[PDB]
Amino acid sequence: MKLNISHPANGSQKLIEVEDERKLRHFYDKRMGAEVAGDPLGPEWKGYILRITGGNDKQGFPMKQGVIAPNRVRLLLSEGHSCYRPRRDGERKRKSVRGCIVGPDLSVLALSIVKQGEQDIPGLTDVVHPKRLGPKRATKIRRFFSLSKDDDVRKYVIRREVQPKGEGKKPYTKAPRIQRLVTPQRLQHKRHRIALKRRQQEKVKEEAAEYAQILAKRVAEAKAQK
Amino acid sequence: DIELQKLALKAILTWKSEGIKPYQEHLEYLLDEARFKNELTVLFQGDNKILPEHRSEVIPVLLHLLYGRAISRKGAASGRHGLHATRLAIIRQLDVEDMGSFLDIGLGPLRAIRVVDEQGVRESVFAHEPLPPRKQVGLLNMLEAVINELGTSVEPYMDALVNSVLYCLVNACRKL
Amino acid sequence: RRASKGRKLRYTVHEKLQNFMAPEDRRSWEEHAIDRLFGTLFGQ
Amino acid sequence: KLTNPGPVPVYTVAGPSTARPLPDWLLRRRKRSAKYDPENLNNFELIQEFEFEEASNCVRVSEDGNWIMSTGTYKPQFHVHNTRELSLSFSRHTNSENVTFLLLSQDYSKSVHLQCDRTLEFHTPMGCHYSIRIPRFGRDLAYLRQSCEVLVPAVGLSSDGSGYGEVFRLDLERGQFLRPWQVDVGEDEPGSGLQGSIHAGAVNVAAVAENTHGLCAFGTSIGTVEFYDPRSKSRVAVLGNQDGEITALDYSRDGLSLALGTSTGQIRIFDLRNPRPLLKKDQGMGLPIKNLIHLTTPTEERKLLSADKRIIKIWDEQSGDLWTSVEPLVDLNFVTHVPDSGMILTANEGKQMHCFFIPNLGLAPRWCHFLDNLVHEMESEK
Amino acid sequence: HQKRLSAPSHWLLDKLSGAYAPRPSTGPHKLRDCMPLIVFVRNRLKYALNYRETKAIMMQRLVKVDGKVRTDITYPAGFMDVITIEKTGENFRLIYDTKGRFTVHRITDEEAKYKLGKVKRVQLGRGGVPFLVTHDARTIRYPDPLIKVNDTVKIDLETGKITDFIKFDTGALAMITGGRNMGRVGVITHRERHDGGFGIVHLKDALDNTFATRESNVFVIGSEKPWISLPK
Amino acid sequence: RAFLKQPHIFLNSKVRRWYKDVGLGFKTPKTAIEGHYIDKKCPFTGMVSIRGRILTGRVVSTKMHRTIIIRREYLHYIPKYNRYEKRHKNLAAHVSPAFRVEEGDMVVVGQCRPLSKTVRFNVLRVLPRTGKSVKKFQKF
Amino acid sequence: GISRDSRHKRSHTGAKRAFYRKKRAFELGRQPANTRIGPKRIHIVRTRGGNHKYRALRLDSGNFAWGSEGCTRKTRIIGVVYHPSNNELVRTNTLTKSAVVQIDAAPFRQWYEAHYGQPLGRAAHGKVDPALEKQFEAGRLYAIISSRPGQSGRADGYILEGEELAFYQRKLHK
RNA sequence: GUAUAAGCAAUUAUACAGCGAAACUGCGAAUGGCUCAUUAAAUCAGUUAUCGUUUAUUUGAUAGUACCUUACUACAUGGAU
RNA sequence: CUAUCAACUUUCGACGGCUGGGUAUUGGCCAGCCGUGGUGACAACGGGUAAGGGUUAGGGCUCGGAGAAGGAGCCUGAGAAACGGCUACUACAUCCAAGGAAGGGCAGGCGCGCAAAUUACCCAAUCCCGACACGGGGAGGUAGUGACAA
Repeated sequence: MKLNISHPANGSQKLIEVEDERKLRHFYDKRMGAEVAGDPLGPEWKGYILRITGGNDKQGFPMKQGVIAPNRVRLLLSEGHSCYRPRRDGERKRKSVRGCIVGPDLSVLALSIVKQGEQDIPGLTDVVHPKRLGPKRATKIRRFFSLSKDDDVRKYVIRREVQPKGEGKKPYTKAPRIQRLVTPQRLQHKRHRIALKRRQQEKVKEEAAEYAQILAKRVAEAKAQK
Repeated sequence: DIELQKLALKAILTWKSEGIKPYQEHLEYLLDEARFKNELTVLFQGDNKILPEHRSEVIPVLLHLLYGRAISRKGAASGRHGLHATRLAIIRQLDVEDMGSFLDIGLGPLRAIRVVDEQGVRESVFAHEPLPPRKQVGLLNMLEAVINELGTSVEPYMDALVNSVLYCLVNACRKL
Repeated sequence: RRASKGRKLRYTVHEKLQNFMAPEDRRSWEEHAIDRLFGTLFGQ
Repeated sequence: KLTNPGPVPVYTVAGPSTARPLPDWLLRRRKRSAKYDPENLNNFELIQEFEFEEASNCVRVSEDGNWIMSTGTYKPQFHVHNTRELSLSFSRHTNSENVTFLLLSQDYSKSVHLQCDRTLEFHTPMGCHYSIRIPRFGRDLAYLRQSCEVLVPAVGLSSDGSGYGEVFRLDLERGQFLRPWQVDVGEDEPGSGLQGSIHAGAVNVAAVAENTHGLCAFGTSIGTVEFYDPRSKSRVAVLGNQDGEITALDYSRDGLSLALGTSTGQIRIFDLRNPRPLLKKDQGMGLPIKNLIHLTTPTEERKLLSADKRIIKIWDEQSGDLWTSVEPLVDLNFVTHVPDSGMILTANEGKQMHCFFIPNLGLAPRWCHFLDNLVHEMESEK
Repeated sequence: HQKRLSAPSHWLLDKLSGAYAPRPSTGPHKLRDCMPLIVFVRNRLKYALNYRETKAIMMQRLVKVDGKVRTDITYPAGFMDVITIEKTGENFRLIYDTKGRFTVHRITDEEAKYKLGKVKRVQLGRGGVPFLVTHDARTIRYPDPLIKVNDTVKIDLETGKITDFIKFDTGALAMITGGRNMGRVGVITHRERHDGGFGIVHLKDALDNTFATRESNVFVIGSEKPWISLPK
Repeated sequence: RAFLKQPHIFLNSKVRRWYKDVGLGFKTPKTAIEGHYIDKKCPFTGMVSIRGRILTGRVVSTKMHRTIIIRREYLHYIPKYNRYEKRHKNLAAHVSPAFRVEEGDMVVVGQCRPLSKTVRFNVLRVLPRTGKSVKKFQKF
Repeated sequence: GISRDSRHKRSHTGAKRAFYRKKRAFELGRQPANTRIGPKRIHIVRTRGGNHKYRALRLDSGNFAWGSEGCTRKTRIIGVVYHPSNNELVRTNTLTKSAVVQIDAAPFRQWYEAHYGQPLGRAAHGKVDPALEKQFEAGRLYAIISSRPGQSGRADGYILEGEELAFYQRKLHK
């Protein structure tokens, strides 16, 4: 039963081969999401606690959160559920999955370190993995960087450097096109919008007044006929 | 502010009391901004009316929440159906002793005001303003709704109502 | 007649409704106790 | 999954959390739009798609115990769940809101239901054999099994002959409507339509023993219980003048004691030979009681009461004391226990059809094994 | 995707446009009473040759119908819609003839500036304002209060303003837009009510030929006053 | 049954009767004007309007609740005989309690929205004659 | 199963025709909705043209018009008392169109005592029919439902008054 | 409409800019056509009506709706994939 | 076309009216309530299966139910009960490490052991569908065979 160990804070992960079901025995009959200490696992794992988040048993079936059958079971998955992507829209498909009950017939267990211990897993917690992309919209950049009102996200955005082809040319920077950034063109867009509103209401006021004097004119002519 | 309302109501429910205990679902459903009219009409004239035993324990928090939902400008649409029908609904469903405690909540500084003395006028009162005119507009619309829904039950509340509305009218005509 | 839409019991055999279930006799009593009890109800 | 009382804990493992839930559309908009953080550990459901989004009417469990059939009201359907596969097997629509359904086979392979448009519908896996309209409106359903015959009680008084009242009984090896059994309901207005009057004129409940002698018991709206003997096809007894309408009727495992109930909310446990009530309990408030069944915690015998005040009361029989009371927080329209032990599947008004687990009554059934470990975890957490 | 023969026989196609024929798109004019823009360009005017050529011409802002640029190929332009082409600077108008076929006329800007449209109906719009429905599916808000059903309106085509109106009148000259006597310019002499549906007018020519056409098909052009330049 | 009513006229006020004319050169009868009878399928009391075809005929079976059966006779040309042949057609029309029904009379009916499987017409003006039974034949 | 086509019925002359075709989509008629009293349960149904109509299955409150004086109020619904179609519906407490039902009187009495002044149900313009006064003294009025609860999603109707009021009292006593 | 492809191709004031795979978003597939027990004024054809209904797309116009006790305030909006 | 079809309907309500439900809407279309019908020797009803209209010298031209292995239910969408999908039953068939997984039509050849018209090319023009001048089209044209004739 190999364990896919993931440190979500540091953003790292590693598969670990595990023999000795006598060592693994504390995992049995534990639901997905249950907190379990790693002190029974290894002497390096002193002071750690980890949650489980699923896995795959033999014959390769996923493990869906929220099913109490310990064996392999046969659900009917709709669109927005796990362990299924819809082929077409509005599709409900019957698929077989393994219930949340961690039994002996599993093959990989997805485990996530939530509180570390005093010792360090060598390939897991020492290695940091950054986030791939920084924030793009202006307000989220502002919340990320704690900037003031005068502090210019245009010059405080994240930059990334690459090298192009052409036999080692100059390095080349890249910037993520800040979305929620107010520009004079946005200002003129809103201004032209309300200008269209007031111009239309001005037009209907003018035409209503002219129809008022034309109806007074035609009623006066009809009464002069009468 | 509806978020501050939610946190405040969570604090009042942290005050674990047998009076508030059977009504916490009605409180949170009054507070959820998609259930207001239905939660109101299930609160009043429903099977689970306010029991008169701990009514003196539940009515103040319920009335402050009703004032918050009648003062809210965020979720309101326009027109009379925008917030005016809401105030009319709250005052129509309210009760008269509850209305007295509510107008005590509504008149902030003007609760203990005296417009007339043993002598005629109190120019020392009128040449000092305790309220901004925006709050005066809100108070006065609120009280017009209160009177229009009250009718003849105004009798135990005159000595506050006439003081409030006369102070507003005379400060207005002095501003004229 | 006032009764067409099922309002009178048309005692007519139904083709599909003919042979659904066989009678399975499930009674734990030897029927002598039961009809002696039907004799010795409240009335006797 | 929660725990309501102290002494004998009840566990609502599946069921609605709120009394007035919003539209499911607005709930989905909120869940996919705003930030949420739910109690992901103890929040789940045990059977996928155990709801109907409007209300529910009736649940039964098969004799084999592998099939759960349950009807719901909008796009009026019945779902069938293969409880070994822990999911929805299929879901079939109908033309009106189901009143009462009864299974025939040990599996779901044949079902029947009395259905609101005065109909009896017969369902196979292959489809739906043609319905038969009954003349007068229905109230419940029973099936003589030793001699296959489905019989329905009806409201109002008969057309011609006498003015007693009727239980339409049609056989399945014969096919025809044999004869309505003549059961007196009460006096009606002579100026009236053929479908009775609005105040009274109703037969309500039928119940038949399937292992003992099987006295066909009927219950009528003037508070009057009658008893018909099969193989004789005639009236045997009339007893029990009560103040409430007779709405509760079920026999015991031995075949002697009856437990019937009055819509004021009063249960009387009778013997078939002693006209004095063996036990009497008035309970709850004036809301009418709905259902009652005997059941044995395998040492001791106990009794269910189901009434729409969100009240289900498990009473004792050998003593009469109240063992446990449960408040289902919403309306409820039907109750059933699994034949194993411990779990009460309850059909309600809310979206989610809710089941209770009593650890002190029995174990978790043979298809949710880990429910015992879940109550175990609740005792860990508390 | 009808055949060339099953296409209406008054927007003409010769014996070489293939077995098919375009169908008009959805627009103001009716299906049977339409001339599509590609057929107007390459079959009647022959300012192009091919579907792709007409696609390119209509794709660049070069063909203007009723004062507005039209992009798509099969925009319907049925009846009395001015077609301004600026690179030739010509304006074309669609009338019928005595036989009942589309006839194109060349006009300059002075008479090309305005349109003459028949009033379909009149009602009160939202807000309590009277509005006016032409047969061009044009809605004019705030009209002259005398313009009833089956009137005719001279329309500015630049501001859409009601420049003038002509009244349904016995003793007026008209043009027919339907029926078995379609396209016979003559004078209205008589109206017959026949209350209960399908009122008739009796319309003779300028040269002593009487016939019965229905008001729906009748299209008032002017008492004498041929406000549009009919072909001579 | 419930209480019958015209759809939107306020009765119990402490401070009328609406009836519209069909037009087409028709006059509402006085029993339709003042008679307190009420029915939804009457063109002068209900909301049913008459438009389209206007037909005539002779009633044959007045013994029915406010619906008559009309025999429509006409002359059918068969080419094989090159002769005209009599053909009777059986219509129906909703009869108002405003008029005085007579069997054998001449009745003018008008096309309305379909009120029943057969009832497609409303009666407008009866003309009283001395029409006889089935044995009478005439084109009308 | 449910449809609106007329192929299965007999001819106008009393003939049976095969006329065997398939049930298409525009003769679709959906299943009925027994609108009962409970918390608000409304299922949305999209129909042709993408219109929305609100099938109301469980309803508690609706509004009722006391428009004789010119007011209307949203009140609760206790339970049906009579129905012209089905006594089974009267039994099962269903709300349809033209359904007479006793409603709560408290907002109406509130509006009355607020507007005119005199207490009711405990000058010359504030006057009540005595039967309506008895309804107010009991505190449970007789109103009618005239909104279609199935195809509009709301129970609204006018209060009963005068001739219809006395007619329905007599019908209730029948 | 959404590009930080760790994609190319560049500089003369550096959020983004040219081209742009993948992906999200919007549209589209009420047919082009195949088979076979047939439909005997019900379909169908003329002839009307919709004051008994629906309609994406088309083109035309189109929407006056603030303040209303947060104030000892708020003023570059959120969260997900 | 027929009386070797004179009675038919009420045997899925047959004709009404009232009340509602559902439908986009009217409607016995359906649920209650009551009334008594409605059709027919002027040819109902049944039976037979052999299932035309318009464009007018002419011929030509144009237009014209049920199912996608079988019942049953559901889903999107302005428009479908799409057969496009799913769900359960039934009838088949395939892969496998025997735990499991996906799937169902048309065209061609033989149909004696002895026989005879292409498995062709392109959307080039007319026409259609799309964010859209550029993408995609099983209508359309181009080509090849022929002593059956002519």
